[PDB]
Order: sequence, then structure tokens, then C-alpha cells
Amino acid sequence: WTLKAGALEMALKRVYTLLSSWNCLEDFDQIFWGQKSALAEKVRQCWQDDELFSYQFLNGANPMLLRRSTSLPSRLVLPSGMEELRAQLEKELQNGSLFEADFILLDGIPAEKQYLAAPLVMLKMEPNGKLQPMVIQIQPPNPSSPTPTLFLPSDPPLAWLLAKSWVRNSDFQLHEIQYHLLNTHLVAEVIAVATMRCLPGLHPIFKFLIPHIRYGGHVQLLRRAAAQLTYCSLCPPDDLADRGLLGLPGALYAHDALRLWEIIARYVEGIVHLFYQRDDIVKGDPELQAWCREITEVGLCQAQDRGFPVSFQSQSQLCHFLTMCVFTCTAQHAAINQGQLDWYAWVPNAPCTMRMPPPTTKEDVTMATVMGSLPDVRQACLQMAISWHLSDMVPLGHHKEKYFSGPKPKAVLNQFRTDLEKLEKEITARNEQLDWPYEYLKPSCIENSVT
Ligand SMILES: [Fe+3]
Repeated sequence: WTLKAGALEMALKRVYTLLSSWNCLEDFDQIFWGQKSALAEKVRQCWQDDELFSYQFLNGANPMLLRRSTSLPSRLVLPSGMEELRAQLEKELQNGSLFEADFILLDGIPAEKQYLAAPLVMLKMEPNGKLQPMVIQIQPPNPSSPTPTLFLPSDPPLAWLLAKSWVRNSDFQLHEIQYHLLNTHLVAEVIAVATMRCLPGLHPIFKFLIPHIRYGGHVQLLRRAAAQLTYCSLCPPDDLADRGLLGLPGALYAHDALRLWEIIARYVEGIVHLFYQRDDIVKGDPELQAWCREITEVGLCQAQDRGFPVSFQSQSQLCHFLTMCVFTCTAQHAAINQGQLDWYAWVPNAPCTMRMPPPTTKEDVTMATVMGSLPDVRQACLQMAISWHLSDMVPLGHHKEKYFSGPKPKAVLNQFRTDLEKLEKEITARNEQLDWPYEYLKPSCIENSVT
């Protein structure tokens, strides 16, 4: 249950075992014959469009990587005689308009033989709202490349596509290992056990948390991910702030996540201020304090060097942490998981595996090269299988149970529902006006727990 060695290696096996059970004709019709999503069908036809490539960094299956650059990455070595790329990256950084998708956590991992790369994409945002790519670097510098080729939108079309496609494969990897398995599922397992371990069932925050938690490499990558898991990464206000995605009107994941955070927060602090009336109570609850330590020190593996608390000194310190717990188990899993059907069905747009190494030049890139690198029918079709299965339930805030008895808690949970209905009708109204709606965080679509 920990994030050790170790435990993480056992996690991946249990995941393969689950996925294996869908390697059969279980929903074959549905699947490979039935109607695919409206968005899936949109992706199929626009996937080569540079804007659709870019757009996904904001509102696709994985909107957790993109960042607004403050300086140009040290890995982005620009060869002599690209004064123009130089000047344009400079222009954008000075304008506060330069963004990046840096896939470095993959650097150095090897991957039935699959090839990995650790690319960097630099994108500009124009007043429009729209993100346009400027340059892809597929491998980082290292000490016999010196100056990795820089692939550009103006290059031989099939080279630009191969470059982009490697970026999507890399996005596929980080998305599933880091942002889905680790950050939602495995962090959920830590929260869950630690609740079971340190808090008796009638402990108020056990009652609060419970409706949300019943119950090679890869290995390399998952270990590194778990290594750099910070507390702020799991908190939208912090996270969207640390990545410069605040004040971005077309950042719909960002908007929705943040608007949910405020709902969860208000619901959280409402319940907390009832039981822990004042900071003194929080500080003095020894069980809660064990529960905190159990998550940060044991479960997350000495995670107190990555923003995580070792104690709760106050209501605010506890509400912030309790809001992170709900969000991780509910909203964020919704955001990370609900998009596989839409974005990963059309396999060329999110290739699960690449079967050749990345190109070192932009020269001699052929359909043979492209088709050779992209997955095969078997890999690609099993991809589609799993993504459909992944993407009856109890929605967020609707645990048809009453662990709390008073009218005071009931009022709190009642406002939560009202605010959730408020966001619901807001999201659905916005989405109606858009060709590319975002709906992985509509409150009704979020399950009251990771399952
Ligand atoms: Fe999941």
C-alpha cells in the first residue's frame, strides 16, 4: 500500500492483471462496431491539425503537464543558424506568451520491445486563446548529442508528424503512469489505509472521508513519479498557480477544477468547523496527528520534503488537506480518466507504444518510417479496448448515507449539492456553445469515489 520500491512494482502487476481481463471479446460490438463518441469522431479527422495537437495540453485527457515558461529550458540547446527560432522564443517569453510541455521524467528510461523518448514542446499562445507549436525536441542533450535536432512546423510534413506523434506517445506514458495510476489511484490507496489504520469509524473525519474510499518500467517511471509527488501538485489553486494556468479563459479543465475546489473546500470547512471548533482542538487530536504522519511519512515515503504536512496545527491547514483528499478521489480522477474514450480511441492521436527509436534528423522520414514507429493493429486495438472500459454510480456529494446525525452537517452537505447543481448548469450551458466542449468535470459525471 506504500509508494515503496516495491509496493509500486506490485501495483503495476495488479493493473496488468485487471487490463488482461479485457483482452477478449467482452464488449466487442461496442467497441469496434458501435458508435464512437462525438469527440472521438472529431479527433479522428483533425488529429494532424497543429491546433488539436496543442489544444490537448489544456483540455485533453492529460491537462497536468503544460506550463507557462518564465525562462527557456536549459535543455533547449539551439543550434547555430536558427536566429529565427531564437528571436521568436525570445519574443514570446518577453510577451508572457510562451508555454512548454516538458517530458523529462521519461529521460533515460528504456521500455516485445518498446521505445521511449523524453521530448520538449514549446508552444505560443496568441491573443486568440489558441496554442500553436513552435518547436519539438524529442531527446534531451546528452553528452554525445550535444544538439538534438529541432523539429519545426515548417519541416517535411512526415517528420513534423513523427515528431508530434512521439510527443503524444510520451504524453500517453506520463498521463497513465504518473497522473492517473500514481496521483489518483495509488495516492487514494495511501489515504484509504491510513484512514483505516489511525482513525476509528466514529472519528469525525473517518465519517467524512469514507464514502470516497471503499476500498519495468513503468516501474522506473512510477518510482520517479512517486519521487517527485508534491503536495501542491495535488491542489488545483496551488497547481494551476504554479504552472501559470490561472487567468486563461479557454483553460476549461483549469476553470472547472478550480471552481470545484472552492465547492469541496466550502463543504470541507463547513464540516470541520462543526467538530473542531478552533485550532486548539485540531492540534490536540492525537489520532488525527497520527493519520497525518501516516500519510506523509509512511505512505508517501518521507513526503514532508515535498510540501506535505507532518502535523495539522489549524483548521485551515486541515481543510486544505481534507479538500485535496476528496478532490484526488473524485474530481481529479474524473478529469484524468473520463477522456480516454474521446482522445485515445483514435490511436494515431495517442499511440500507446512506439516500435522504432525516435528520429535523430528530420531527413528521410517516410510513411514506412511513420507506420513502422506507430503501434501495430494488436497494440492499437487493445489500446481502444482498455480506454473504452476505463472511461449505476453514485455522483459526487450524493452518498445516500447518513454517517452524520445532526441538522448542522445535513445543512453543509445540502449546500454542497446546491453548489454542485450550480456548477452543473454552468458547465452544460458553456459547453453547448462550443465545438470542443469539456465535460470530464461536470459534477454529475464525477463518481463519489475512485472505484
Ligand atoms: Fe482510474
